[PDB]
Parts: sequence; structure tokens; C-alpha cells
Amino acid sequence: AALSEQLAELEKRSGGRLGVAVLDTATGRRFGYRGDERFPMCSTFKALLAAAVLARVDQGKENLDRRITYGKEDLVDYSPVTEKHVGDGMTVAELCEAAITYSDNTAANLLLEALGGPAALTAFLRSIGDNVTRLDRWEPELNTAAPGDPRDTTTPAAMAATLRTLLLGDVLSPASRQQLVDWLIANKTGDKRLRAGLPADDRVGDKTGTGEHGTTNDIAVIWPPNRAPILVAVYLTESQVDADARDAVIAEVARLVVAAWHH
Ligand SMILES: O=[N+]([O-])c1ccc2nn[nH]c2c1
Repeated sequence: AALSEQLAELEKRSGGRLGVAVLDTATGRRFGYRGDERFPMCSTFKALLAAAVLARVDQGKENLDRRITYGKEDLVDYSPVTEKHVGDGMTVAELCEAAITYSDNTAANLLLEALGGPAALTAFLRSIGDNVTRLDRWEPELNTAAPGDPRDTTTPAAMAATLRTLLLGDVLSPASRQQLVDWLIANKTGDKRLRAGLPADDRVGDKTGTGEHGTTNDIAVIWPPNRAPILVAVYLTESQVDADARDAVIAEVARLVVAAWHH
């Protein structure tokens, strides 16, 4: 009857560990289910990576139009955008778009290099008040999702709070803020997850993640019509159901949250 026990049932059926955080900016109303447990980020870190790059652009230490050249030797598996541009390279802006909207692994690695590595991303997160999220490794090894491993993890509550600070706070310039929002709104990988359980008229930006040990994640900023945005972070790991069913778990979280929020 309570959202918390609805999620426990759903978590039971998934065979894994489910983490949910909701941060409604209209009210400050938070919700958490395992909100302070660590979960593997997998590709959800790429939303933070893009923010860190934009911070440099605001600082004048990076330009969105700067062209990065690379080769076949740089290509990491699942690189559907960067694999097409070994011959002409891609700009920093194009790499951010590829990392966010397609989870392009090579794009993420090239942006990490422009930033100074996973330690540089973690330091950026510390500088903006996130004392929990950490990136340690590169693509594709950060997707190992080994239980009990703190490397490359966040908590649902910390991720939602960090998304609020970056997408709605003062950390980024209004131009960079809107650009990060625009990239998330254009995401191509999340049609079967949170989006599949949200009202059709909701405006959604999201970043998915997928990894070993049955790991399937989705984090989002959501604008209901004529309403302040809501930040949602859903992490599922150690799952024992197949890929489509893991997607369905995330969609059902969105359905249960909206229902619980409207009644
Ligand atoms: O995902 N949500 O947290 C969420 C909550 C309430 C809503 N009303 N419309 N869409 C919503 C999404």
C-alpha cells in the first residue's frame, strides 16, 4: 500500500537490489528506497562527466568546438557514434552528446582524458558538495559492478542531489545548464526504462547505465506540465531476470512513483 512496500515487492520479483531516490523540487519532498546504499553507476556517470566538462567551458579552460582526433586504437566496444568518425574526429560538444545520448564508451574515455581522468571527475564532484559519488576506472572496466566493490559507485540519494545541483543550481552557467539539459532530453537509450512508465506529456531528460551482474540503471530530470522539475535516480543490480525484464523493473518504478506522487 505504501510506495516503500510496493518497491519491496517489485525488488523481490527482480531477484536483485533496487535503489530509488526522488527529489521533487516543487516541494523539497524526498523519497528513498535504499537511497543511501552504494550501487554501480555504469554509464550514469556520463551525465556528471559532461557537467564537469561544461564547468571547464565556463572557466575558459575548454571549448565545445574544439576538435579531438582519435584512431581505431582508441575505440572501446559499444561506440556507435565515435566508430563513425575515426577519419574526421569529433568536437567536445559532439563527444558529450554521444556519451549522453548513446552511452558511447569511446566518447566518454576521450572526455575523461580532456578532463584529467576519473580522479579529476571525482574532485569536481567533491567541489560541488557530493561526498559520496566516485569514479575510479575507465571504460569499459568501470562496468564490472562486482558486489561489495566501492569503485565507480554512487547512491541513489547522492545522485539525485547532484543532479539537482548541476541541472538547477548555480554550478554551471545558464547556457551550460541548458546544454546539459538539452543533451539529456535527446537521450536515445532510455525508451524502455523510466520513460516507459512516465506520463506522455512529461518532459524527460535521462541517462541510462548497463553493466555486469544484472545491472540496469536510469537517472532522470522530469518536468510535469506546469510544474517544477523532479529528479529521479533508479539503480538495479544483482538482478536475476533478463535484460527486457530489468528494463521493465525501471519502468514500473516510474509508474509506482507517479501513482504514489499523485494520490
Ligand atoms: O518520476 N517522478 O518522480 C515523478 C513524480 C511525479 C510526477 N507527475 N508527473 N510526472 C511525474 C514523475
